[PDB]
Formats: sequence, structure tokens, C-alpha cells
Amino acid sequence: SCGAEPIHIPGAIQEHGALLVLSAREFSVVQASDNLANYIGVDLPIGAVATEANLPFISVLSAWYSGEESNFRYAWAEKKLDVSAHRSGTLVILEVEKAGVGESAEKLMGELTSLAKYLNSAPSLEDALFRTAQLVSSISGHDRTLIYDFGLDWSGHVVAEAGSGALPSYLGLRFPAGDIPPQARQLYTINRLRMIPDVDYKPVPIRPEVNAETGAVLDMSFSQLRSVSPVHLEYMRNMGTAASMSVSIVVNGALWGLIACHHATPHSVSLAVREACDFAAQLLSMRIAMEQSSQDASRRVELGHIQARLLKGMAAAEKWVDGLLGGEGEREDLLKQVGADGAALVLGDDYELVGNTPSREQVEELILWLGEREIADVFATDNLAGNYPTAAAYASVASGIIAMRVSEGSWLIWFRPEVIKTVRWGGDPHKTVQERIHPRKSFEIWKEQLRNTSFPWSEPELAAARELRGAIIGIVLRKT
Amino acid sequence: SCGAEPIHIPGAIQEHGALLVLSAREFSVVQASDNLANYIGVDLPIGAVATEANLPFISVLSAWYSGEESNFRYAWAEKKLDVSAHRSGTLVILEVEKAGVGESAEKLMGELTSLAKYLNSAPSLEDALFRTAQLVSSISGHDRTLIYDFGLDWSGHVVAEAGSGALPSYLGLRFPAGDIPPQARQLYTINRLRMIPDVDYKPVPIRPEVNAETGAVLDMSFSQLRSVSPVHLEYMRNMGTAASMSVSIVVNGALWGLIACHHATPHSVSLAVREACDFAAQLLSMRIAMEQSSQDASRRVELGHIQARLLKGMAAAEKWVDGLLGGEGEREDLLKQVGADGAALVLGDDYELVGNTPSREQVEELILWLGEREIADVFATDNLAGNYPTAAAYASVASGIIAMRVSEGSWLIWFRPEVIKTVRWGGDPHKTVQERIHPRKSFEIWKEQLRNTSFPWSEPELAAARELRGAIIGIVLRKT
Ligand SMILES: */C=C/C1=C(C)C(=O)N/C1=C\C1=NC(=C\c2[nH]c(/C=C3\NC(=O)C(C=C)=C3C)c(C)c2CCC(=O)O)/C(CCC(=O)O)=C1C
Ligand SMILES: */C=C/C1=C(C)C(=O)N/C1=C\C1=NC(=C\c2[nH]c(/C=C3\NC(=O)C(C=C)=C3C)c(C)c2CCC(=O)O)/C(CCC(=O)O)=C1C
Ligand SMILES: [Ca+2]
Ligand SMILES: [Ca+2]
Repeated sequence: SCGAEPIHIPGAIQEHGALLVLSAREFSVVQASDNLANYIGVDLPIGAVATEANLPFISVLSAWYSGEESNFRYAWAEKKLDVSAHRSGTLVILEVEKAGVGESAEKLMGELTSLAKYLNSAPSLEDALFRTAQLVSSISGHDRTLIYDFGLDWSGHVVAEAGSGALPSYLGLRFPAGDIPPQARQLYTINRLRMIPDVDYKPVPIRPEVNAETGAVLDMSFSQLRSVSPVHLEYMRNMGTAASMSVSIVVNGALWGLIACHHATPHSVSLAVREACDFAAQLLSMRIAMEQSSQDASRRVELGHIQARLLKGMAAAEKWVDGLLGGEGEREDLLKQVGADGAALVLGDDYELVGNTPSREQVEELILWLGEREIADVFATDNLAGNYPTAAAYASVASGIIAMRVSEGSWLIWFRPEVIKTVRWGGDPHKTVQERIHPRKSFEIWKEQLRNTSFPWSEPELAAARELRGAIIGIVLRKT
Repeated sequence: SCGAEPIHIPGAIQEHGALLVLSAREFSVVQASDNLANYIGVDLPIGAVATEANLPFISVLSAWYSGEESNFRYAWAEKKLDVSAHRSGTLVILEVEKAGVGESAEKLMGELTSLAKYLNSAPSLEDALFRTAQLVSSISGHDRTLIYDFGLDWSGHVVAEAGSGALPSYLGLRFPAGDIPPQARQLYTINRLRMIPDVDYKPVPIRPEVNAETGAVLDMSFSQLRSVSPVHLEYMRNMGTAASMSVSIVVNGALWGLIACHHATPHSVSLAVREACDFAAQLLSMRIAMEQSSQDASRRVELGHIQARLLKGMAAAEKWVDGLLGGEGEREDLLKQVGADGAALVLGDDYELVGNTPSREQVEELILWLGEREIADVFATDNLAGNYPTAAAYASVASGIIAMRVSEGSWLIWFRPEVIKTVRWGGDPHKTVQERIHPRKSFEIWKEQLRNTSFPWSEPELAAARELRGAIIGIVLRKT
């Protein structure tokens, strides 16, 4: 039920601006928000063509519409409004918000450069995330700005925070995946910005609900004024945030994380400042992606050093196994190939244990257990006792493993020990008030000792595992 | 209820191919269709990395993935399969279908050119639509190929047909809008091709239903194997079509119409031929768009001739009204300005009727009726008796009108007479079996005399109306 609410078609906006939908062919009015007259100062009925008398920007909007610039922005000094628009099929969606008076563009510009200089010097990611949080905190004026990093399961945890003391500190807390369900996360991957200036706004309808040009209700995916999900607003109330504002951090086409801003009372942010925060997220995205590519490449080539050095040792060795484990350096490398603390090479009934392993009998019983599983190439887990409760007995030495079959009945398995982590959750991760699934009322810190879990296997490490398997597969077939 | 079924996320495919979803980072298997083993000849469990041993194309797919070509196609001669793929966020969606043996590429090429030569010579649209239907009929082998033109209300009517006698002829029939509801039409605007080789296929699931990479169910919007809506399949059964295939005709970013193919028994079409039919639709789209731009421009400049000639006549005239109506030629032009058969100029209580109008009293009572309506610029209708039953009394002379206010209490109204059209519908347009809305069982021709309706006003004509209003607005303000 959770991810099925279509958040992109509510047929309504928030109060802090108004909305006009017009037909590209002729710029005739097709839909409007009920509050449009309160901003524009002219009705514009359905069917009405836009003219320079009522929309002074109409001349530049036509120009914008033919061009390539995906969005339109225009300062309407007359009415102190910021106007913006975008294309949606054959429609232009105009949004009008009150202009943010008393803000400086040199302020933004100067502040943005202080981050861009910082970000381009190759600094530690932690400090990049903090000062990015702290600029958005500076220029936005919220009570809390934080940076929320998604994990592989789409739970996320707070990795940076700036604030004014007025709201709680969530630095280092994990939050469960359902807090930002999948349709929200997909929307946020393509529309990278959102603002909710007042949690208790009364939704302002868009009439007619069905657009007469398309036959459908309006796709509000790129509407910055879109009315948000009712259930999320209970989340905000439950949290005690009267205003929020968030910006997607998109790295390599994927939603990496969020800059999340919250205020204790209501709060608004100008179109300009919101455009500035998107800029900040964009720079940080570039930092993150390069930090990843460089850490990966340097790890891949470091594993390459080890890989070939074992590859030549096995080839040059008489019995071959002695390339993997002939003396100090070969064993050392076998464990460093995949960043392991021990390993078991099993050639039928000949067991060889290197480094810190479980017992010969424990490994026997693991292999039997593995044999029943259907594994294509390699089996990796950071939590062996999840799928094999039995292995809770040797969690200190083999919480995580990579296992590689070799014959039909040999095996090569690496071991990683338990790392004890205390994870702090923003409220109980499992709790939801069932009825429609409603949000939990408490975000008090909820502790959880994490047991039987190793450091996770990096993708270079699994790649080296699969690589090393091939060389071994090709030698036992050759030897026989 | 009708347009809310999310047709793009059924978690299942049709039987005529299989599907594999893999993760772009590593090409690891994330989802598969239950029939994948029946096509690939290797299981590939969830977590399995793709290698050259099981997917020979993996080398070229990696190459494709980095590049700009939005789709991937590859001939897998070994297994007689056509493989294709596309990008979906951070995922590659591979689809495998049996290759169409016994077809010629020179056949397609030669046939496609015979349309392209035809289409580039500026022929009448009717003949372009027919021979486009007839090529798709030729190369696809269905029992009926037709071209379906959407109207402004998203009902559509058949404007070309080629066939083998084995199915009914629908040439000239209208079909109601709900036959292709809005979410289907929006999907077809971006995914321009679809094939349903057998109406009674048993859906083949995609497991796991929730993708572990994204956290969401698979967005199958660009999946050529996607399982179609159950309700549409009742439509096909009700119609007596065992196979179908359709191609969007997209002009200026909008769904203009469909090439719709249907077979009496099951039928399939190769990836190549389907790519060929999309090509044909693409050429025809270009024809249509140029036919429109040229008919419009030539009509706009023809209305310009009249516009300025009246504009100079009004300026040069002493009482001004005599520019609109001083002698033969001025009246002639007043009616030709907007392609009308009569008009009423009303300056307070001074009524002037030109050409074929309703009675002075009828026009009085229309103006009073108009005054109560809230009109920004001009009011146009092709069906005056719809909103003003009273006007059914003078439908022969004023079924359609454009009315333009001028003072506060003058008016300029044009009139168009009733055109009697017998419209043929493919079954009763209003009928749907309520329960979930199910499709009607009869597509027998359903006749409807269309009364009280004029030839519709073209957008150049309304533009000239609004234009002529401005000149008149600016003169009565000047005269006073
Ligand atoms: C299944 C319904 C939902 C439950 C239960 C739930 O807890 N959230 C549910 C739905 C939605 N959440 C949406 C937006 C959203 N959620 C968050 C979450 C956080 N805010 C925080 O401060 C923290 C922790 C630091 C988290 C994890 C955010 C940031 C957002 C985005 C909006 C914002 O900036 O506040 C959401 C979508 C709303 C919409 O866009 O309409 C839904 C449906
Ligand atoms: C509200 C549910 C629907 C009713 C009622 C209904 O009549 N159709 C309903 C839904 C869908 N129709 C879908 C596809 C579709 N419909 C047509 C219609 C025609 N086929 C014809 O031969 C003619 C007339 C000449 C018409 C008007 C077409 C062409 C299609 C496209 C598929 C095809 O090529 O047959 C549809 C979508 C199915 C999907 O893509 O999953 C729905 C949901
Ligand atoms: Ca992460
Ligand atoms: Ca049309």
C-alpha cells in the first residue's frame, strides 16, 4: 500500500503561490489554481488566450518556449512575483510565487564560491558534506540542515548537520526506508528540489481537474508548488517541523542522498536561494562521484597488484596450491586479495586453513550447507548467521564470507570477523501505526546492537574473487 | 476509475519472449521473467554477474551502455533470438524474442522507399494515409491495418484501411475516447510501438516483483514484452481479434493517431518489421506536420489579406462601421475574415445584419444571453444549441458563432449554419458494462444524425477574430 499513492497527480497546490496551465499552440488557459486571481489580478477563464495586457512576460515566454532552456524564470517587478514555467508534453505549466525581497545575489554568488573552492581542492568527503550543509544552512535560514545518505536498502543515515539549536540533532541516526517510499525517491531523482513552507496549508485545487487539451489530470511531477502527500505531513507534525525543504543529491543517475532542511515555525525560501541550493547539491554530486571513481580505481589496481602476483605464483608453483599458500607472502596475499582475515582452500578432503578461520569441522558443515544452495559464481554475505543460524557459533571469526566453488567438489572460502556496531535509529524502525499505514509518533533515539555482521564486501573485492576463481577453474581443468 | 489502472507496472510479460533486468554498475541479475531459462538456456540467479560464457553479447552490451544510442539490438544467431535492451534509471532491461526467419531486409528497404518517395512529393494526405496503411499491411501480414485519427475530445475515427477481408471493415467509424484511456495514450506518446501476438497468452511473472537495486517494482514503460491490461484483452475478444499491433503517429510532441493492425488468428511480427513500421509512422508524422504548417500559414496570410484590407477600410471610412460594411466588398470581407455565412454588428440599439443571420429579435436575445456569460476575449462554439437550447430555433443559419464584445454595450457576432453530418460509431459510444467498467460486446455500426452543429472554427479564424477585435476596441475608445 505504501508506495502506490500517486504523489505526482494531486490536482492541487500549496498556498504560497498559484498555478496556470496553458496550451503551447496558442497560450490559451486550460487549468488554473483557485487562488490564481489573488496573485495575477485578472481572472483568465478557461479558453482565454494570454496577452501582453495581462501577462507582460508573454513575449519572452513565447521566446523561451521555442528555445532549448528546459525552464523559464522571470522577475515580475510590478506585482513583486517570481514567475516560472516548464514544458509538460504540449502544455506550459506556469507557477507564480511572491518574490523574496531583502536578499543579495552577490551573497549567494560569494557564498557558493566558498563551497566551490573547497569542493575542488579534493578534501575529505566528511568535511565537504558538512560545509555544504553549513552553506545551505547559512543561505536558507532554517533551524536544521542535514545531509541524508541512502544505503543499499534505502534506509538512510544522517552524515552532516548544521543548525540553530531550535530543532533536535539527528547527526548519525539511521532512518528506515519507508520514510521516503519508492515513488517519492523516483520523483526526487528527476525533480531535484522541494519546499513545504507550512505543514498546515489548506490545499488549493486546480480546476478543471481533467485538462481538456490532454483528456487527463495534470501531471504535476515538475510543479514546484505541488501539494504534498497528507501522510508525509503527519510525519512532519509527528517530527515537529512546521516547514521543510529538501534537495536531491544525484550522482551517476541515482538518488545518492538529500540535503534536508527543517524549520520549527513556518519558513519560505526564494526561487533564487532554492536555485542556489540545487547548485550546491550539484557541486557536491560532482565531488562525491569523483571521490568514488578514484577510491574504486585505486582499490581495483591495488587488488590487481595482488591478483597477478598470486597468478604468477600459482603458475610458477609445482603443485599450484603453493602459489596461494607456499609461505608467508602467498598467504598474506590470498587474504589481501579480497581484504579477508582468513580463508579455507578445500581440495576435496584436503583442508587448508589460512589466517583466522572457523574450525575444520565448522567449515566442513558450511560447505555442505553451501552445496545445497544454488550459486552461479560466488556467494557473498556480510551476515552469515542470517541465512545459516548455525554459524552464530563462529561469528567472531567468520561473520562474513565469500565462497567460490571450483570442482564437482572443491571450494575456496574467505572469512571476515564480526564488527560490533551500535546503530542509532530515529525512532523504532519497525513501528508504524496500522489502520492506511501512518507514521510513528516518536523519533526518540532507538539503539540496536548489531551482531554477527562483518565489514561489507566492496565491489572491487567481489570482482577480484570472481577473477581469481576463473584462473583456478582453468588450472584444475588443465591439471586433469 | 478507468484511467487509474497503472498499465506500466504489471510485474509480468507476455509469452512470446523473456526478460532479464540487470544492474548497470556490474551487470548483475536483479530480476528475470519465469520463462528466462526457456530462452537463454542458463538460469542466472539473482546476484549472478553476466559473463561472455552465458551472454556472448555482453561485450557489445557494455559498449552500447556507455554510448548514446538509446536502444540496443543484437542478433543471437546461436539460439535464433533477437535481443534488445534499454536504459531505465540505473538498470538495463534486456528482452529476448525468437528471431523472425524467412524475411528480407531488402524487402523492407525497397518497400519503405516506395512510401518515402510517395510521402516526399507533397501528395494529398488521404492517399498518404492509405498507402502508409497498405505498406504496413504488406510487410506485417495482418488481416487489417488501419489509421486512427484522434479528435480534440480523444475519440478517434478511422481514416485509412488496408486488409485481407478476414476481419470487418471499420473505415470511417468513430470510436469513443474511453477505448484508449489517458494513461494508455500518454504511454503511447513516448513508447511508440506495441504488439500483442495472442490475446489468450498466460502472463509470465517477473520475480522478484520488488527490484532489490531500486526498492521499487520494475517500470515496464519501455518493455516491448510488457503484459497488457486485462480489460483491453476483453476489448480484443469482444472485437474478435486474436492478435493486434499498433504504432503511435506522433506529430509535434502529441499523439496524433495510431496505425492499428489486427489479425483474426494469432500472429507475430519480427523486431525488424516492427522497427520498419515505426519508421513508416515516423515518415508519415513528418508529412502530417508539414501538411498542417503549410495549410495553416497559407490560411493565416489569406486571412491577413482580408484583415488589413478591412483595417484600411475602417480607418479610411468616415463613420468607420462602413469599412466593415459600406458596400458589396466590405460585407464580403467581413464574412470571409472568419469564414462565416453572416454577421451582426451591434452598436448599442443600432443592429446591422450582414449575410445570413438569425432575426433581429433572435440576435437581441442571444446578446442578452451572452452578457450573462463571462467571456475574456471571444466566445466560439460550433454547437450553440448545446449551451443555449433556445438557439435550436435558428440552427439552419446560426449553429456556430464567434461573438466579440466591444463596449460596456456593443457586439460583433459571426454566424455559421448547421452542417448535417451522419456519424457512424463502432458500437454505441455511451455503452459500457458496469460492475469495474468493462468494454461493450458489440462493435456493430451505430448511426447518429448530428444536428445543430457547424463547421468548426479553425485557429487562424479565431486568431483573426481576436485580431479584428483589438482594432475595433482601439477605435471606439479613440472616437470617444
Ligand atoms: C508510506 C507513507 C510514508 C510513511 C509511513 C512515511 O514515514 N513517509 C511516508 C511517505 C512519504 N514521505 C515523503 C517525503 C519525505 N520523507 C522524508 C523523510 C525524512 N525527513 C527527515 O527529516 C528525515 C530524517 C532526517 C527523513 C527520513 C523526506 C525528507 C521527504 C521529502 C519531503 C521533505 O523535504 O520533507 C513523501 C513524499 C511527499 C511528497 O513529495 O508529496 C511521502 C509520500
Ligand atoms: C477503461 C478500460 C478500457 C475500456 C472500457 C476500453 O474500451 N479500453 C480500455 C482500456 C484500454 N485500452 C487499451 C488499449 C487499446 N485500445 C485500443 C483501441 C482500439 N482498437 C481498435 O481496433 C480500435 C478501433 C479501430 C480502437 C479504438 C487500442 C488500439 C489499444 C492499444 C493496444 C492495441 O494495439 O490493441 C489499453 C491499454 C493496454 C495496454 O497497453 O496495456 C487499455 C488499458
Ligand atoms: Ca550510500
Ligand atoms: Ca486529429
